[PDB]
Amino acid sequence: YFAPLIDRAGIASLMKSVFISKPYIQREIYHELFYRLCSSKQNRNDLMNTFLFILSEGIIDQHSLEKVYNIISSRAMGHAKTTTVRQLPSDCTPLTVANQTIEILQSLIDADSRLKLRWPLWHLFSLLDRKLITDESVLMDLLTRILQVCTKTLAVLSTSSNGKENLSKKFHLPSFDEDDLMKILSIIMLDSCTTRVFQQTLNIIYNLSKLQGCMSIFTKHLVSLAISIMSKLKSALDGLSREVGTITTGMEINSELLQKFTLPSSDQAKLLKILTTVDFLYTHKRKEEERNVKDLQSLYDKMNGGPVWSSLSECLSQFEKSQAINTSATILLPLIESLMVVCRRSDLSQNRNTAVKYEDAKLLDFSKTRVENLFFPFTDAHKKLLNQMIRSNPKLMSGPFALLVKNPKVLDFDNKRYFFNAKLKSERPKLPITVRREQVFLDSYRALFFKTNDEIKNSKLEITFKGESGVDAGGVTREWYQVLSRQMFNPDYALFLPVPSDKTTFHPNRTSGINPEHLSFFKFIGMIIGKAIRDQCFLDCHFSREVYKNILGRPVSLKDMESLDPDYYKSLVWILENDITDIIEETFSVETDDYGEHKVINLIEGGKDIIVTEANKQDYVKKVVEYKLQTSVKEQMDNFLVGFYALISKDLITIFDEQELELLISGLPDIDVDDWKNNTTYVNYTATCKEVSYFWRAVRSFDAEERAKLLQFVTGTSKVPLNGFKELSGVNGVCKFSIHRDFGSSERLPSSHTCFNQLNLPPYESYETLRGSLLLAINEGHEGFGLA
Repeated sequence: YFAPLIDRAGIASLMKSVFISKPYIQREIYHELFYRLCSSKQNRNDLMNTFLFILSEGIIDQHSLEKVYNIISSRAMGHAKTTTVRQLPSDCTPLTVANQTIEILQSLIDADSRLKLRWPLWHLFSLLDRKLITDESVLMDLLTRILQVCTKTLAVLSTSSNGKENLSKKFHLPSFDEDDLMKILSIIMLDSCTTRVFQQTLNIIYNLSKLQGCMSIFTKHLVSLAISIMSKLKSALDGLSREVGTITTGMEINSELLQKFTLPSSDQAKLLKILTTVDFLYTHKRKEEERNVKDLQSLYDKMNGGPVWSSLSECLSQFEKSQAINTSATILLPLIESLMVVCRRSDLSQNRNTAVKYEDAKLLDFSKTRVENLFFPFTDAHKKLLNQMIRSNPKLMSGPFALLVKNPKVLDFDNKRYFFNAKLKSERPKLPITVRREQVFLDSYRALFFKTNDEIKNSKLEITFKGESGVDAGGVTREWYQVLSRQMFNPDYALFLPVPSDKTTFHPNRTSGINPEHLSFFKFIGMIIGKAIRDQCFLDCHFSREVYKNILGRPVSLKDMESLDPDYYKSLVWILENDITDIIEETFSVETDDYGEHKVINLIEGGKDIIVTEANKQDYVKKVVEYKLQTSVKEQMDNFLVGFYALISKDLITIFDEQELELLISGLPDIDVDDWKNNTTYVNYTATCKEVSYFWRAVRSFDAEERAKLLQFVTGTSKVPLNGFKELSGVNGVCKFSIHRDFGSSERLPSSHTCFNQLNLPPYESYETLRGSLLLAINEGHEGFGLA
């Protein structure tokens, strides 16, 4: 029966029923029946309204709870006021009773609407004060969910009721107030707000700002409170401002200050909430197509909090040298979290280079570092273990690491390739292909040819050795990629072959287009390279140190031709480097081995028409390589880019350079170190001139990759021949990457010439200068000798 129902004798009986305690499940019955209590409005109310009056006069303590026991656990016995002198037998506990009524209220009044004398609100506002109410964490999840509901229950009715007293003011809803809003900052800052309670507390305050109409009151009051937060930023951080800055060596300070930032809901998380505030205000409430972003960062930049950063940045990295107990990620990560997540304050986006690195320097710790202005360098100063931890932790990538440009220094590729150990992985119906297993590329046009691009990775690679679609499973690569050293090498077709730029290696070889199926052929290297990546194994055979960048939308390498092909950069020393006065045209059109797009392609804007000048000195030589792999075979690179873009998906993008890819797709090139030591033209630099033989005597010192990535940084065509490298690959493939001293400025770059390798080694000093500069430029890939 709908409509109003019994008034009392179910309520008047409840007087004793409101002093109860029992295991749950018995209480669900209460949920359902009290839900059936709807449509009454008398059983729903009257007792309920005073029940908060009771709780403020009750649960506030067992005594006042016993007071309401006498008042009510009694009135049912005689008349509706007190009597019975009844004494509490512990039949109820404030916590259990409160939480049970709370869950029931959420279950039921959620449906209730159109009615939600501040006394109840005073209980929502004044009683809210109580440590009774400020001494709870276990329920605090449910309390937070409440507070959203209260916001939303109000928000739905906040449309006008909060100001329209027809329904909200049944218990006199004040038209918005701040005292409790101030109470938020004054209390929720406590450890009270669990990490989980912390997040949904952010959500609470988000609603607060929102509800309806509270966007003109709650949001601005919370903004003022946030301003207040800067004041309390150093509530205990100031004492912490040097607690971790003292440690050092075998110094122990213990966990007295650990539980400020290591204790979110005490600090650290405080800064996190500060972030989230304007973030949701901007990232969530606003949207990037609407979000000023800079204003979001302006806050935390114009409202940055500089004071703490320079003061504390100095006090952090002392752990890097110390052997303390409570100055680790426990507390440091809170800072890293903040200091990273923030992406705020002063300059952080200041990615740094390698250069000669002078000769060397001992960066002990993050030395007296300033505010975030000098932070990512702060990271690279704690690099000692920070870089390895990043090599063992991408959780920072998701957390602390919120907005990054410079990080790559400490966030070296070695960290991001570790990410690509899990991000390694980052529907294959059928690809009924044969692929000769020596022809492979040569028959891929008619056999595989990417099976029309990424379909190959979206279809089982039934490619067979000759007819064995299995053997190494679908997509055989054990020798199918090792045989590409013939198919890719492609002695048959012009698609790939010993090139004038690289006789030793096998890159598009210019001609390519002359082959009738070049377009379909390059669809196979559009995939096989992006498929070897998006598939098992890699073909060891090397292409060139300019092919790898051409896989994706990246330019060609001009400084490579210094090594890659001196006939195009060093013999062309009349332009770009060595000698040029913006007049030397130097036949601005390179040899057209292509013969497909043969229009004596201009090496600069106009080539034979326009003079090679400051703008086009690089272009003249660069356009050579552009007319080697990106204009000679550009239409051929069309498929190269199609599959390369198609085959692959967010695969270690921009972490592995061409050398690293050369160390990966072709594998880390091997070396005959014994030869290298007694090779390299070791005396060509004036062995023992305070340097030279120092690296040809202490030879294994640098690194294995520094002896392999160097071989790429000196040739431009990899193809390591070992044997002392006197046949070091190149246009002709000779010279042990000769180490001619050149008696330069002691720091001039090694302008090697793979045809006649030079590897300038000017008058360095006893290691020091010899170390560093070359030890890192070699590990660059397409950044030391390639694109840069």
